[PDB]
Amino acid sequence: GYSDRVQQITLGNSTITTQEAANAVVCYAEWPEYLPDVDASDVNKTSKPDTSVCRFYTLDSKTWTTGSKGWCWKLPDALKDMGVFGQNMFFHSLGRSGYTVHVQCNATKFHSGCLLVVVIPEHQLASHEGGNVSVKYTFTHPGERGIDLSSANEVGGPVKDVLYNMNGTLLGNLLIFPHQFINLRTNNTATIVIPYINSVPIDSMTRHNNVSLMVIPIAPLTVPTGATPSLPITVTIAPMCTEFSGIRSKSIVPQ
Amino acid sequence: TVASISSGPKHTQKVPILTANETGATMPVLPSDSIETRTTYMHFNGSETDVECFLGRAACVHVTEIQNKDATGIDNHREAKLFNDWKINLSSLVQLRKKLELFTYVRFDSEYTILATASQPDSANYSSNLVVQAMYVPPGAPNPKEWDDYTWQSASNPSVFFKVGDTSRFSVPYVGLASAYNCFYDGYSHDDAETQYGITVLSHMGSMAFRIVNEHDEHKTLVKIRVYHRAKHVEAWIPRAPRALPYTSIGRTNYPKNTEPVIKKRKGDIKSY
Amino acid sequence: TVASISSGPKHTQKVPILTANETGATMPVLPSDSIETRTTYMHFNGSETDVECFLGRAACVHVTEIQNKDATGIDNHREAKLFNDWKINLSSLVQLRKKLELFTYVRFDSEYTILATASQPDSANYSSNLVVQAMYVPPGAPNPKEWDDYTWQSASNPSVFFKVGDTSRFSVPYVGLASAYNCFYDGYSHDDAETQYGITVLSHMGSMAFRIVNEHDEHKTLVKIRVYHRAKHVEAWIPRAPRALPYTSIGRTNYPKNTEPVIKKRKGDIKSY
Amino acid sequence: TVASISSGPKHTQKVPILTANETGATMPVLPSDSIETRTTYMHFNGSETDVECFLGR
Amino acid sequence: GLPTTTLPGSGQFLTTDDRQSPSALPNYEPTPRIHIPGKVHNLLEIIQVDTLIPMNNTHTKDEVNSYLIPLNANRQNEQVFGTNLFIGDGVFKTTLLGEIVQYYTHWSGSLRFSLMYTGPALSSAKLILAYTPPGARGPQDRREAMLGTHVVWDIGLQSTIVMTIPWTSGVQFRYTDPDTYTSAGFLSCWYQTSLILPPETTGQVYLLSFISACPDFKLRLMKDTQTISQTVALTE
Amino acid sequence: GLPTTTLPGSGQFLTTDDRQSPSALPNYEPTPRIHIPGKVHNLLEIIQVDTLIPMNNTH
Amino acid sequence: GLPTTTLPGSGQFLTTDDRQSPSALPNYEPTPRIHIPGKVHNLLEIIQVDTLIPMNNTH
Amino acid sequence: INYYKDAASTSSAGQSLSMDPSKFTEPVKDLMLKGAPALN
Amino acid sequence: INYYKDAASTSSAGQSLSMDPSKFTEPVKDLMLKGAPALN
Amino acid sequence: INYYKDAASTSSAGQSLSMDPSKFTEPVKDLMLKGAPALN
Ligand SMILES: Cc1cc(CCCCCCCOc2ccc(C3=N[C@@H](C)CO3)cc2)on1
Ligand SMILES: Cc1cc(CCCCCCCOc2ccc(C3=N[C@@H](C)CO3)cc2)on1
Repeated sequence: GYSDRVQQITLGNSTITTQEAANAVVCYAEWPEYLPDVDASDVNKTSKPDTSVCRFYTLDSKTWTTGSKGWCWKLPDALKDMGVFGQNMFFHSLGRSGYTVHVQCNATKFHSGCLLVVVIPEHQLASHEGGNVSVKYTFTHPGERGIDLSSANEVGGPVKDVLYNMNGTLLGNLLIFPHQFINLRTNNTATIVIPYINSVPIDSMTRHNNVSLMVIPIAPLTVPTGATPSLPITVTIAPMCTEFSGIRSKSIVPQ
Repeated sequence: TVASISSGPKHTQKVPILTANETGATMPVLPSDSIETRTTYMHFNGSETDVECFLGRAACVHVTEIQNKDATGIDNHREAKLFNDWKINLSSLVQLRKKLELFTYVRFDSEYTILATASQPDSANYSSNLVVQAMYVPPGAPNPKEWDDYTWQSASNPSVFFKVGDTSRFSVPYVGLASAYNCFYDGYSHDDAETQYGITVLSHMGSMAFRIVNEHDEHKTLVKIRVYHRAKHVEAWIPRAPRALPYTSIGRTNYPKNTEPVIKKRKGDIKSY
Repeated sequence: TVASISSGPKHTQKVPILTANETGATMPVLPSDSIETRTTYMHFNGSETDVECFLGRAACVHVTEIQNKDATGIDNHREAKLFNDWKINLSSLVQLRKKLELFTYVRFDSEYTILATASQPDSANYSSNLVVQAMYVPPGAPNPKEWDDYTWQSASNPSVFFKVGDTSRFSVPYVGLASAYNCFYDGYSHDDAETQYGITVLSHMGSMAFRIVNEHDEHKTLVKIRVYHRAKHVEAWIPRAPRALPYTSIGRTNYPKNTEPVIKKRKGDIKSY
Repeated sequence: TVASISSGPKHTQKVPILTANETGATMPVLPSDSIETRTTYMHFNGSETDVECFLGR
Repeated sequence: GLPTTTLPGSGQFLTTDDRQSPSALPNYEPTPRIHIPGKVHNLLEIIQVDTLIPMNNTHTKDEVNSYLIPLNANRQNEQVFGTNLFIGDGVFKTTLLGEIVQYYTHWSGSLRFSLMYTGPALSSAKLILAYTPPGARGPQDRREAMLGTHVVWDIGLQSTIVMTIPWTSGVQFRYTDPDTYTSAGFLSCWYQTSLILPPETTGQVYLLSFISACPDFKLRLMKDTQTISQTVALTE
Repeated sequence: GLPTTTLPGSGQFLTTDDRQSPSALPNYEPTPRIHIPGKVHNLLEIIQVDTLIPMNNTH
Repeated sequence: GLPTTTLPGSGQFLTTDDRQSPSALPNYEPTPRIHIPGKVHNLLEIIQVDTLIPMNNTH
Repeated sequence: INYYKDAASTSSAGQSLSMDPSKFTEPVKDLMLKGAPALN
Repeated sequence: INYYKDAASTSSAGQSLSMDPSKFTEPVKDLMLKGAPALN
Repeated sequence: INYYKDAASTSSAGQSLSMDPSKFTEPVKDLMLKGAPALN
């Protein structure tokens, strides 16, 4: 009586149940694991807070309306302030982590709409100015708020044009990245497990984000007659196999 | 190898063509799941689509130019093209760039070919064979100031001398600092409020300096350098969506404003053929 | 091997020389069936009549020309021969064409040799060594518009750079879409009422683009390109009647009107020697 | 080859980090004598610092 | 001294040749490789992942909406969409498949075309997808369409339908770039019965459509893509 | 570096010589051969089929 | 005479390449080596000897 | 025959002949069998 | 010795030494023996 | 393969792979053990 459909994920002191899942994606078919010695470089023993950092943090909720263009969060940024995960983050020189991402959106059998939930490794954004204008730090570190693709261009911020993925590629091809759809008629959640993907064994958690999670409405939300025209979307994310190394004074970052 | 097996009528409870794309999978459906097929063999291996093959041919990565002329009274050799210099990079020209950016991280050895041809714009006489010197000036090492500085001694820095009209060829191991080169980097060099964003900060690989060894003749001679790059021993990770809009800058993803629609509009209906 | 066996007088009921040609056969009759012969050996193998040998020597297949000159103010490089281009084909010149069309389908690898020589018609000075670039522009890939377009980067398209006066040589596998190249094709590309008839539609193999890499000197330089083609690994099917009338077009069988009698008229009688 | 071995807390009478430089020696002290380390390998031979290489171009 | 003769081609530079060269950095030791998920070995590996087709190409500036094929409730017998199968051009051209095919001159193989339905769960519909092999015109009505490769799709719990365009061809390779002789057919879709919405519901519903290549597929003779060009070298 | 000497004829192009060359299309896979009746191997095979002689050349 | 083809790079001088050359002094006999204390093999050997740092740079 | 000492100086590599699209085409956590229902 | 990797790059092929004119000179359905009458 | 007769004409030497800093880092007459007191 197991269905692909019902699932439970327990991680730390927190549990999620979905009764309307559509399997789960594990990026590149690899599950998060700690850093092996053969791959290690820094000689420091690392710190593995385990259950105090590897639990589920639910970010603040978004509201899908008929005019929504899509939202974008960066990792580990989105979690920069969650509990002890965040403290560890500002206090060590280097850290590394994988995540379980669970995006939630329920409706009824009269609604229609379909969101794309995708994880993009190394999502370098484009400046809407063109040329070689850079995208300032603050703009690519929105924190739990994430970036709202239907917000206005700002100065020093990225471009927010959806048919171009914020980088000069077409929305249609985002499907080459680990992703899952939430089609109100099928699905009510999306779950993706992200292994740590980098060109170095461990890195800085503040100067470099290693994935952007993106939720994009593709088939517009259509509510039943005289229904309220909107649904909330909630994102809950859990660091998994986290390791921190090179402890010290506590980083100070712009803004 | 069979490309298609033989398959006949079906009346089952087992439907391989109904799936749920919401899952993120592309189910491996074949012609024989939905029509009646006959056996056929592949006769093919997919040899020429190997990434080593795809990135393994020489591509032009840079065209520069230097001239041989009397430096007498020149206050700025660099500025007179008495010796140009190139900030090594692999995204200045776009044919090869779009190919590499199909991947996120890439690792390979490089084979460089350098072709140098001469031009004599101002009606001339006898051209004495010019010899070009190509130095590798990695970051931290004195960079040439005049076309005949102590720098050109290049006692510790690899340099090649070849003749204009000829070609020079040598191969450099993968010089990246990390395990792969980042084709993309969503980071900064530090948490500064105004530091540049992108890979520009990861791309540091220094520059390469060219000059003519010959002193000047009576006329002036323009030498134009073309650098070709071939990846050998390629390793590529994490495929990405291909580049759709035009490029504007080395190292940023930025596209131009008021660009044009990249998807061709139908001449007719959705229903049109 | 015997070329003739010894044979003596015959008075038989078994006549090998009477046959019925209406059957379509050529009965294998020999000297020894009708005269008295002596033994003789062949001393020969028929080596130099092998089709690999017959089609295996280089033949000139194309002569084109490009010039190096100041492109300043040229509105149409292609038109100034600032870079010509050739619609690859193998019937433009006829010596090799008649040889190939002795067969209906032919399959082979090609070895190309390209000789480039320079000419300076307008009284001149010092000629700086020109380097030619020969690109393969298969169909579907951007074709060059100026003599120094992004196209020439040729990041994915095989190109060779050699010096005028020298020769370039490389070999291309059999690139046909079918199992053999059709020397003839009695069809159309589709059932259209006005589409072209012939192989022109099957001959698609794209074109090849040449240019000089050098910028301009004070004088002008004419470079004339000759492409030679040698078939290697030849396979030929279905022999046909040799070409009798002159050719008029690449890819059609058409002969010229009011052509001349191709059979030599006797100077004398049927009875004449 | 290991570049660093794994080493944990220490509370000894055996102090490798106190020396007397007046002796003229450079005592071979390592990260693992004064912090807690994890194993890591060298992955490197020191090929390009050989004097033949240094004076050989 | 051993006697030699040099052949035609000496000194040429062929961008596609593969030979040895002296290393400029003798004895240098590259950084160790660490493990990174996601390694690609063949472009054939990636063109089997499906991506969305902007089938609804009828707009005037690129929009998220050209990915949506609309469906109308209560229409009978009628046609949902049509397209030829020049995978190197037109709708296909910007898709990952289209985009890679363009790096090669010839392709052969089967294509997988699937449609995922996004209408309310309490609605229902039956569509017919038809592949018309080269030689006939794009079908003009379902009767015409239904006589070639087709699948009646019944919209249900299982949200997507995967249609395969089996390789139907005389010649074993076709050009990517639009060739006539080499052309592959048409793909059309019609109401089999009709879309029906539940009460309290209204308007258009959309289908998303994807394209990917079957394991069948072959691509050969690499060349340059018409999909990217430039007028001056970029700088930093 | 192995010592060599080049002989007379170096650099010449003889249309009849038979040597190896680099392939411009590294790794390309040609179309499979299918069977076709009629293969010719030697011109000696075909000159044994008889054909008509315009003997009456007097026109 | 063995057929050859020369590749791109022929005739170049790369200061970092390592090949054989004819000896200008054929048959000459170098002075014997005697023992000398102190041989260095790697620069890695010497950067492990400590030296003083002008830390007080303020002059 | 390598004429040179360093590995970077050798010619192009030789075909992976690796090929495994499943990391890209089927990265699902619970295995999907073709023919069995997608969602149970 | 092939110096190159691809088959197209090898020299000319070597003599068929196949040679069988009968597909062209005697494509008759019922075998004709020289010496026996052509038409029986 | 050496093509030449004299030893000077051969290419560069090959890595010492000798490496022993103790003549430079620990030339002390009585051996010092790390961890034991420097001056007893
Ligand atoms: C004489 C002489 C001259 C030289 C040059 C040595 C080569 C050094 C260059 C190293 C390779 O450079 C790069 C630069 C960028 C990238 C790269 N950027 C990203 C888009 C991807 O890859 C890769 C290699 O060596 N000897
Ligand atoms: C640089 C560079 C330049 C090139 C050219 C590649 C060769 C492509 C040409 C392929 C062979 O072309 C043909 C064309 C026609 C025929 C043919 N037509 C019929 C009469 C018979 O054969 C055969 C081969 O490759 N690298």
